[PDB]
Order: sequence, then structure tokens, then C-alpha cells
Amino acid sequence: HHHTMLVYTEEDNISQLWGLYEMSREKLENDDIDASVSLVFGTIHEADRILRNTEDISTLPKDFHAAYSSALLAVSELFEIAQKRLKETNTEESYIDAAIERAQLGLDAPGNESRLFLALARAYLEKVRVLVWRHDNEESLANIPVTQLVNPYIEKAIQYLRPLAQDSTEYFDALTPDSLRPLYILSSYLFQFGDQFSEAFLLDVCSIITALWLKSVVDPNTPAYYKLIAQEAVLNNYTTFAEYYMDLLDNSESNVDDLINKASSWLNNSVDTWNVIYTLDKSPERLLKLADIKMDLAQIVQDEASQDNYLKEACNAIKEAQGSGVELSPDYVEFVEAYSA
Repeated sequence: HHHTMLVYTEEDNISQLWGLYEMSREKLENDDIDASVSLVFGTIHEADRILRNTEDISTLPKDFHAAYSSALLAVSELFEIAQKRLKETNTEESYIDAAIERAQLGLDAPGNESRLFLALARAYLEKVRVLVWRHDNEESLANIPVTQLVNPYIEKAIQYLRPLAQDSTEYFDALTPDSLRPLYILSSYLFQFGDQFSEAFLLDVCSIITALWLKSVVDPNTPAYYKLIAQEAVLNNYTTFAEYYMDLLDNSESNVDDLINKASSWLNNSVDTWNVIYTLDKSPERLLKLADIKMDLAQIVQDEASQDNYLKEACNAIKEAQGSGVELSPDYVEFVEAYSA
């Protein structure tokens, strides 16, 4: 039924305001959730004071509405726990809604837009995840086509993401491998409902995503932990695109020798990014996914000399993976056995 406050002046407390949110996320990483919720709620209550107490609101910067938005969204993320402090009436989706609303308000406000855009595209994508769930379990929506439903939101998310991917928008603190997690929602959405989007479109977006993940980990000294979080994502992206081409390659309505040539380069982009991950984390169980790509590569390459070669590498990958104490699942064991025959 109350809230105490920690600040002193305006220009440097829109800055204070972010530190508070940032701390929310740092407390999250150490698994301390309640602390995070307390920081998140703090941030909200504090932005409220900042609101009432300023002389003109239209003065307040884009970067403020972003912080405020990004804090509201954090409640929907930790709603499981945070709901225990709220009236018996609020909901995860209402906060995603709030986050969207407050973010949008800053569109007019003056200031750098980088933070506010990320704040939007995040809230939007999060509304898409929830919307998809509602389509499946709410019966009001059981017959509204899920594309019809979530598209308007995907469209908006892409809209603010595109600017950020551009090299013109240079790096900023709040573009972190974590801040980008919602991008996972955009990926698996293009995955299900892809047979509805032009290959050019699919390519435009699935490159905006790739671009962003890498850019969040640009600074050469990003701790290796974070570099991993992002490279994994880029890998997941590259492989998913290669598996896209491989899927219609066997269908072959177009019968083009071209699109085997297209998928190939996507899988070397996966082998590349893999070695980057294997470098920041040399765990030997990873070898199985290097095997996985090799096999996917032999399954399309033209000439038998190369197929035979790719397989000989995936075979060695799994042998070594086991030679270092990984317990091979059945699939892998009856591959190693099958090749050496």
C-alpha cells in the first residue's frame, strides 16, 4: 500500500532509472527472482514520481518511456512470482499490454530512439506469444486464423527491429543477448507460418534477426557466457534456414538444382558459427551437433566423393564425442556402427 523513493535530479535520474532496470536483469541471472521483481516494481514506481513531478511531460525523452515500458514488460515476464503482490485482478497479458501502451507514448517524445524501439519490438513480440496461446485455449478465438490474429503485431515488431539491425544504428548498452530473447518468438513464428511469406520476405527478416544477435555481442570483451547465448541463436537461425530449403528441395515443385546450392552455403554458415561456439565453450557433447550438420550436408551435396567425406567427419565427430565420455543415444550409436561397415 506504499512506496519509498531513491533519486535527486531529472536529467541524471532518467539515467538512474535505467541502472535500476539493468540491476533487475542482473539479479535475474543469479536466479534471485524476488530481488528482480523488487527492482522492477521499484523502477515502475520511480518512473511514476518522475512523471507527476516534472513540469512538462512532452519534455521527457524517448529513453524514459523505454525504461518505463521495459520495466512493465518485466512484470509480465516474472508474473508467476510478481502476481503475489498485486490485487486479485491483474494479468500477465495486461502488463504486456501496458508495456506496449507506455512504449508507444514515447514515440512523440524527443530523444534518441534506439532504446524505445527495442522496447517496442520486445513488447510486440511478447504480445504475439500470448496471442498464440489464447488462440489455442480460448474458445472465443478458436476459429479466428492465428495468422490473421498475430500478424498486425509481427508487422509492427519488424517495423522497429529493421532500423536497429542497420549499421547506422550503432551499439547501445540495452541491446544485450538477454534483451533479444523475444526474437525467438519471431523465429518460430516464421517457422510454422512460413508457407505464407515470400522467400524474399523470409530472407529479409531472418537476416534482421541474425544481424541483431551478433550486434548485441559486438564488443570483443563481452564475457564468453554472453557470446554463447547469441551465437547459439545465430546458429539455430542458420540451421533452420538450411532445413527450410532442404524441405522444399525434396518437394521440388520448381525442380531447381539452384536451391540445393542455396541451402549448402547456409550449412557452412552453420559450421562456421559452430566452431565459434565450440571455441568459447569446448564441452565435448557439442560434437554431436557438428555431426548433425555434417550429415545434413552430405544429404544434399552433389557428388558421392563429398557425401562419403561429410559422413566420414560426422562419424569421427561422434566417435570423439564418445571417446570423451558422452553416452551416445541410440540414433548416434547405430550410425557409427552403420558407417564403419
